[PDB]
Amino acid sequence: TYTTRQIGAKNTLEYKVYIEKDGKPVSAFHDIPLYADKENNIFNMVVEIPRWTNAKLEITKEETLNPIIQDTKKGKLRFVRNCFPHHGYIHNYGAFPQTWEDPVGDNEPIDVLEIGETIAYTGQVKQVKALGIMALLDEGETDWKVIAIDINDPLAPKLNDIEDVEKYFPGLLRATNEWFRIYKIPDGKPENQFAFSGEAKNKKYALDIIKETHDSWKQLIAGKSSDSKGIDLTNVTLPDTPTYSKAASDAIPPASLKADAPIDKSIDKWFFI
Amino acid sequence: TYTTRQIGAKNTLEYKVYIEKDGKPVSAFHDIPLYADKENNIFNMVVEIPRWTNAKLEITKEETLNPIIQDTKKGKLRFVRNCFPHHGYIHNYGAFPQTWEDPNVSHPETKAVGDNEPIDVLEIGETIAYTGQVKQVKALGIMALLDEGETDWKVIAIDINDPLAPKLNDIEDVEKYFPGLLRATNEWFRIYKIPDGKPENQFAFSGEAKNKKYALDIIKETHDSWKQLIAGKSSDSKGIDLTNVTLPDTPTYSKAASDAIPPASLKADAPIDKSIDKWFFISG
Ligand SMILES: [Mg+2]
Ligand SMILES: [Mg+2]
Ligand SMILES: [Mg+2]
Ligand SMILES: [Mg+2]
Ligand SMILES: [Mg+2]
Repeated sequence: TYTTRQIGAKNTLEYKVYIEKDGKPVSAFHDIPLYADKENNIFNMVVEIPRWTNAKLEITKEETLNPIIQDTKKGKLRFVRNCFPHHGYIHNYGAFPQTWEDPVGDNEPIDVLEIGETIAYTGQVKQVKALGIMALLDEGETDWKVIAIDINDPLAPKLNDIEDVEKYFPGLLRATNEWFRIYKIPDGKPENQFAFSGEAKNKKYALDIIKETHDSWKQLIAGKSSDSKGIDLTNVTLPDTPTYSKAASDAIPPASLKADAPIDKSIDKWFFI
Repeated sequence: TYTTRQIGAKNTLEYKVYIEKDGKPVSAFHDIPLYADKENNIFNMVVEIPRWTNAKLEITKEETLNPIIQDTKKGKLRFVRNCFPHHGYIHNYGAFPQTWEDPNVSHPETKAVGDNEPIDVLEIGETIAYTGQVKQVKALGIMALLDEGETDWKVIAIDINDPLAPKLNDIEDVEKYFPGLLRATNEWFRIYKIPDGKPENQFAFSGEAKNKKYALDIIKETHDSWKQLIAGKSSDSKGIDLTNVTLPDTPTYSKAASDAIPPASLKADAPIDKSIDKWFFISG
């Protein structure tokens, strides 16, 4: 059973979320199997950012057991701004564990947009099916975005491939295109671009990419990658890896006893861009 | 100074929010002056629903001193559903006090009776408001919604404390600084009850946002209807509670109605059913 352990108050620099298995912290990058069911291509997704929130929470590749923490820019907490007509992130946003875009690769686990009705929680491990994939170019890096749905979603049986997203969620792909193009403009960064004229490639294509990034991660965790520089490969479930260390689980502090900190009112603002 | 008195937990049937002056409840419908500054057309807006929320909170017409309570549908808490690409309400949503959309006459602009409540207000500024807030706003224009076949004007307004307020003087300025907002507003009020099984709404003037002058004229009309209502001279006041603590010349004035309100009993927000998360895709 997977749960979460929160350190600190939400919306502060001290905030961290670890994934626990049966009460013990494990690596959110390395210890959560990519497949919940390999034969049927059901994946475990680690959720970082709930739909309609702003705080840019991510699995941290540099910290032991890779807890989810809020991204920072020169000491300041990073929040994506509201870009009309969107409110924060427009997907449940996260990543597939045991994947790594070998750097061209963006040096992170492959990103996942989960499109189901229910709002997810930070550190949630949910099971999803892949429907398709888009290739965003962000600052000279290939930044793949897998489109997926929670297998528990009421609509999941009716969704198998990318064309079904058009049928059941008309306009979401357009919005996704737009969002990823403009979402850094309020930060003073340029508009992003997509490969393939912004087309979402189908499930078969998505599976090939996901598989590649899993194989890269297998080389990484085995200690055989060219440059694992700045990535903590500590794990507690893979006994034959060079960086296995069960003691890392017990070194994690206990759950914090703290309410969400307030978010600066500036983050409310709607930008028309 | 206006403050709030909350009874119970948000998102429950017991939840109530009274507006207080000097730590004592007053009627949110009748006792808050329409104008903060009559000469400069600065209005007091009562906020019911914060931007990007769902709970359909409103001034309760039939309850003494008209606290804000969550509306219900056949006994169950009513939440407006998320209609793609929108999340809940896309404005800070509320009303002008001391107004009434008269339900007893056909309004000439829409050829429809009024919806029997205060004139509604869409406040478009950057900061998310809170329920029971009284803020000061300037009117910028107005749209003629027919909501389930009833006259249901929506005033477009901005908080005078918004950084952009000095630059927003008339409806054309909304399109300049908030491009797409008025079109989205038209869409939102057309479609928002489709997930409830209701028909699409419509607008008079093919959804045109009329200007500030037009808005002021309609706000006056609804204020005048309210003056008749509160004097006890409406042909049909619809069981509205007219109790007030500030209008001595009215037959329902009662300073001591305030004392009878229970003390605050604020509890943490109750959880909302996960179904309210759902994003409805209406067309395409
Ligand atoms: Mg990522
Ligand atoms: Mg990426
Ligand atoms: Mg109203
Ligand atoms: Mg209405
Ligand atoms: Mg109304």
